[PDB]
Amino acid sequence: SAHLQWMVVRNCSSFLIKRNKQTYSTEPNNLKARNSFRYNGLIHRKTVGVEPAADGKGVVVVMKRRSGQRKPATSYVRTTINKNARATLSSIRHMIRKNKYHPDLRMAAIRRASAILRSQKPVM
Amino acid sequence: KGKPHCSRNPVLVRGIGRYSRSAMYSRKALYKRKYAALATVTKPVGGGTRVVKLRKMPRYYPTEDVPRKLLSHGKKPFSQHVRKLRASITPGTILIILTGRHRGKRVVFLKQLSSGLLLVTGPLSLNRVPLRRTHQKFVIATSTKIDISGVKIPKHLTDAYFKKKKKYEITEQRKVDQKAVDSQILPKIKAVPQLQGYLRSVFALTNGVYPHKLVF
Amino acid sequence: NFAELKIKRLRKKFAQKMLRKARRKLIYEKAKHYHKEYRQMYRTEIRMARMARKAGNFYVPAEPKLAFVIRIRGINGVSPKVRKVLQLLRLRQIFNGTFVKLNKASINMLRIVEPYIAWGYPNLKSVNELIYKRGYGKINKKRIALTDNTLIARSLGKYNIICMEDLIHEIYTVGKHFKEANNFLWPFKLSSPRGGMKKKTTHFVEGGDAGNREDQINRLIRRMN
Amino acid sequence: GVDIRHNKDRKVRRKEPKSQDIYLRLLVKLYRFLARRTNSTFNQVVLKRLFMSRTNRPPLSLS
Amino acid sequence: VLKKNPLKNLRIMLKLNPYAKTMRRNTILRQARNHKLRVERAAAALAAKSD
Amino acid sequence: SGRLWCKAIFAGYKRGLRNQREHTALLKIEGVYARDETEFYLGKRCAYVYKAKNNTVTPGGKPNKTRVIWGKVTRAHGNSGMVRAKFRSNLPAKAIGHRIRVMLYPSRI
Amino acid sequence: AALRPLVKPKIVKKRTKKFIRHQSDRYVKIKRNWRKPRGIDNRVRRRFKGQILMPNIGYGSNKKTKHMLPSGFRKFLVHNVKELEVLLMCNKSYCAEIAHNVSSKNRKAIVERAAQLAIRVTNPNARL
RNA sequence: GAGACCCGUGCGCCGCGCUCUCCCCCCUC
RNA sequence: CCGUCGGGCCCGGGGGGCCACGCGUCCCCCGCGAGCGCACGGGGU
RNA sequence: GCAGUCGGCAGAGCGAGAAAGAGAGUGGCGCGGACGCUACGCCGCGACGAGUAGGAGGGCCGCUGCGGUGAGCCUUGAAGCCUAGGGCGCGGGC
Ligand SMILES: [Mg+2]
Ligand SMILES: [Mg+2]
Ligand SMILES: [Mg+2]
Ligand SMILES: [Mg+2]
Ligand SMILES: [Mg+2]
Ligand SMILES: [Mg+2]
Ligand SMILES: [Mg+2]
Repeated sequence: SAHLQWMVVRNCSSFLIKRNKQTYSTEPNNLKARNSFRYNGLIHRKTVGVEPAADGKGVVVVMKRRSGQRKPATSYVRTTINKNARATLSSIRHMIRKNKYHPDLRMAAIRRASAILRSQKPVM
Repeated sequence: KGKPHCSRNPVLVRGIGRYSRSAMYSRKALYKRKYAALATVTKPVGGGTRVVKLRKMPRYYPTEDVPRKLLSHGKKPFSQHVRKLRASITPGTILIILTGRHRGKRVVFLKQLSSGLLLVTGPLSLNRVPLRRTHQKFVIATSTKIDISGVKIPKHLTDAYFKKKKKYEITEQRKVDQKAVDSQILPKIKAVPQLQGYLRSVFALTNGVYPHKLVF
Repeated sequence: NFAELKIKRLRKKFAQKMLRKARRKLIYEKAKHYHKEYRQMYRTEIRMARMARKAGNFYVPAEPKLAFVIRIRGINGVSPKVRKVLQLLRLRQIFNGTFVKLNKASINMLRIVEPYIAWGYPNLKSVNELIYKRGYGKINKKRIALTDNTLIARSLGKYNIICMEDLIHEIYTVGKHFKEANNFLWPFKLSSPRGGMKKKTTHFVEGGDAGNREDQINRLIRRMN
Repeated sequence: GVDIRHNKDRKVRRKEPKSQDIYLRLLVKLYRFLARRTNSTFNQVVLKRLFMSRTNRPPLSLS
Repeated sequence: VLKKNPLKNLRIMLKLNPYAKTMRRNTILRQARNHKLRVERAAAALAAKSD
Repeated sequence: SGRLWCKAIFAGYKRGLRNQREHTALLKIEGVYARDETEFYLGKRCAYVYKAKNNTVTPGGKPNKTRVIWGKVTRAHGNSGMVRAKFRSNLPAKAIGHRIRVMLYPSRI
Repeated sequence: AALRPLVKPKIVKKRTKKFIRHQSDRYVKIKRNWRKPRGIDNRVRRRFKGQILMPNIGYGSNKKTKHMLPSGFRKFLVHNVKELEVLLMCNKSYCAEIAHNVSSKNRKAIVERAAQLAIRVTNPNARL
C-alpha cells in the first residue's frame, strides 16, 4: 500500500534532492515539490497535480483515476484551465472540495495555481 | 433603555475600589433588579436580476503566509497612552530647550498637547522661538513662573496643527497665531522685572558650575 | 436537531462556571479564616507572655517547629556524611532553601551540617514571600511555577491543600501533611544575598554566617529572596 | 554548581526497533499510535516488545 | 507561562488569592483613617497650646 | 551659544584587577566626588566625540570629520562619584583619560 | 525591486570570527581549519584565560535563523533549469544559487527562468 | 458568537470589578 | 473572686463593614437573564 | 503531544483539583474555512551542561574507487591552483 511504498521511497527515490540542509522531490504531481508522505504524487491512489499548460498560457490540473492504478497510460486525467485567476482558483477548489478528492491538497493546489499564473503574467 | 451612570465606588488605589462586593451590590441596588428569560446585494442587469456577492475571492495567494500572532492585552496604541507631566512643569513655567536649533534658549511653557509634547513659546520678539512643540524629557524646568491664567490659548493649536507637512514658509495663519499669543503673554512677562532679558539670554555651562549643584 | 444538544453543552459550561465560582468563594473564605488564625496565634502568644509578667513568672514560648534552611557553602570539598545529609535536605546548590519541620531527628541532621547551612525560624511574612516569589512545584518530576491554584490542587488537594494559602498555612502551622506540602515544593533557588555577608566560614554566634540564627533568618530571607 | 550525578541520566531502553524492516516499522507505526492514544497497557507492552532484539523475543513453541 | 510576582502584580495576586483584595482594601482605608486621627490629634495638641 | 554638556573622563572599563569588561565604561564627571552627587546623572546620555580622517554625515548638517559613539549612564560606581556608563559600541581604549560629554537631556527635573 | 523574504528576523550570531586552530599563526604547515587540541599540557584545551576559544554547541545559532543568508533567505544549489522548480513553492524563504560550473549560456537561461518564477538568485550577474 | 430555525477574529482563557435592561436628586460645561 | 482589645460565625437577653438579599411546604433550633465596555489579567506594541 | 486535515456526508469540543458517556432509542440567500504530518517528521514542558585515560552516538564533514541514480555539469570552458570579493555552518568543512 501507500505507506509501504513510502517506506521504500522515503530515502531512496530518484526524485530525492538532499542539498543545503533541505529536501525536495522533483516528482511530476508533487505539489510543493516536498518529499513527504502527504505531498508525494506517486504512492497514493488519489493524486492532484498542477503545472503550466502546454502552451504558455493557462494551468493544467492532473487528477489520478481510481481504476487503472497499475496502468500509467490511462491513469492521469489532465484538464487545462485558461480562465481568469479567480475563476481558475474557483475551478481547482471545486474540483478538490466538492469531489472530496484528496482534500488536504486544496490550498497547496490553489497556491500552485496562483504561482503558475503569476509566473505567466509577464514582468514589465 | 438606560442613560449611563458613573461608577458607584471611587478609586481607592489603582485596581481596587473603596467599597466591597456586598456594599457595591447595595449601591447598585441589584436586590430589586432580578432578571429572567450581510454578504450579497441583489442588483438588476439587462438576463434579469443578479445576486452580486461582495467580499469576492482573492485572485492570488502568496506561496507562503505568516501565521496569526497570539493575543496580548496591555498593549495600546500611542493615541490611547496615558500622558505624564512632571510636577515641576506648570502653565507659565520657564523651560530651557536642550536639543534643537534653539538649544540653551529659555521659553515660556503654556499647555501640554494631546501627544504629551509641550506647546511652548518664549516669544518671537525675545527668543526667535515661535509657537512650537518641545519634549519634556529634553527640556529643563526652572522654578521661575508667570501666571498665565488669563491667557486664551486658541483651541486649534493642536498636534495636527503642529505636525510637519511634507522649501518651508510660515503661513499667514501661523504668522497671526504667534501675534495673538504674544500680544497676551508679553505684558505678563514685562510686568516682572528683568525677565525679558533673562529670556533673551541663553543657558550655558561655565567653569565650576555643575548641574547637580545648581538649583533651577 | 442540535437545538437541545447546544443547550445541553451550555448547561455543562454553566455548571462548570458555577463550580468555579463556588471554589473561588471557598478559597476566599478559607484565606479569610487563616488570617484570623494567624492573628489569634500572635495575640495569644503576646497575651500569654503578659499574664505571666503580671504574676511575676516566666512564660517560655513553644520551641519552634518550622525551620528554613539555606545551604551557604559550595559543592566542593564536602565530607560524605555532610553531603548525604544535604542531599537528604534537598540542598544540592549553594543558596538553595528548604523548609524543615523540627524534631530531634531533624535537629541532629542540621547539627551535622552546621558549617554548611545557615538556618533559623521563619516568619509568616518569610513563608508568604518565599511561596509567592520563589515557589515552584514538583509536578510529574518537573519544576512548575505555582501560577494557578489548580496547579497545587491537583497534587495536594487530596490533603485538603487546594490553594497557595493552604500551602502557606500548611507549611507555617506545621500541619498533618507537612511532608507532602513541603516535598511538593521545589527547593527554593534564592539569589545571592544583597548587602554582603558577615563571615561565611564561621558560626553565627562567633560573628559569622553559618548555624542557627534563630529568628534572624528573616533578615537573611529579605536579602536572599 | 549542583551536586547531582550524571552517570545514569540517559536511560538505555529502546525507543525504536533497530531493524530497518519496513513491515515491522509499519507495525511499530500502528502500535505507537495505539499505545499512545489508548488507555491499554497491553498496547504499551506490545510496542516495547516490537522494539526488542531477536534474543529478547525468543520463539514460542506450540506446546 | 511567564511567572509574574504576586508581590508586585496585583491581579496575579488576586488570581492566586481572592482575599488579598480585601486585605489591601483594608489597611488602606484603615491607614487613611489612622492618618487623619493622627493629624486630628496633632492639631489638638497645637490647639491646646492656644488655650 | 555656550557649552551644554558636563565634562567627564573615560577613566577605564568596568573591571576587577585581571578581568576588564569592555562593554561598561567608568566615567569621572567633573564636580562629582561622592556617591550622593551621582543621582542627577543616572540615566543621562553620554557622547564620545572624536575626529577621524574620512568625512561622515552630520545630522542636520554637511559632512565633516567628527564621529560619535553614543551612550547613556546606567549606575554609580563606588563611593567617590565615579559612574558606570554603557555605550552603543564599546569605547576604544585610545580614549581612556579623554573627554566624554555628558548631555543634560534625559531630563527628570 | 529585490525579492524579499516572508519574514526578516534579526540574525543574532553569538560569534562572527572564525574558530582559528591553535598555533596556526606561528606556522604555514598548520592550516587555519579547526582541530580540537588533545595535548596533555595544552592551554587551549585546558581553557586558560586569554587563549584561543574552542567551539562549543552553546555557540550554535538560533534555529529560526540557522543557515539564513543576510538577505534573509536560505540558498539552494541549482545546476540547471529543471532544478529551479523545486523552489517554485519555497520561493519566499529559500533562494537559488547557480553552481560554479554551469556555463555562461545556461546561466542566462536559469536567471531568466527564475525571474519568471520570482525566485531570488544569489548570483544573477555572474558570467555573462 | 450564531447554530442545524445560522455561517459573523480572520479583544479571547483564567482572574478583578464598570455601566444598562428600576426610580429620583445634586453639581459642572 | 479577680484578670483576658481570650474562645465560642464575638454563646445568649434589652456609625460601619458583610464573596450576606426570592418564595412556598416539611422538619431542626433558640442548573442555559441578556447586552456593552474597562483592565497590575495565559512573554511588545 | 500530534494519524482529528474526522467539512452542505460540515458543525469544528476534550488545561480541567476530585473513577467514568459532549451515548442512542422507547414507554410516563450566498458553495466558503491559514499552516501542518521528510511520523527516521513536527511540536510542547522541565531539569541539566567541567573533563585526562577510556567508552558510545550523530555527522546534508572530507578523500579515493565500485554498484544505482541526477533526460546532472562541461571547450559559450572540467579538474587543479590563486584571491584585500560575497557568504553559510558550533565545527569538521562547504
Ligand atoms: Mg573550599
Ligand atoms: Mg549595591
Ligand atoms: Mg552547571
Ligand atoms: Mg560528567
Ligand atoms: Mg553511564
Ligand atoms: Mg597535566
Ligand atoms: Mg561535557
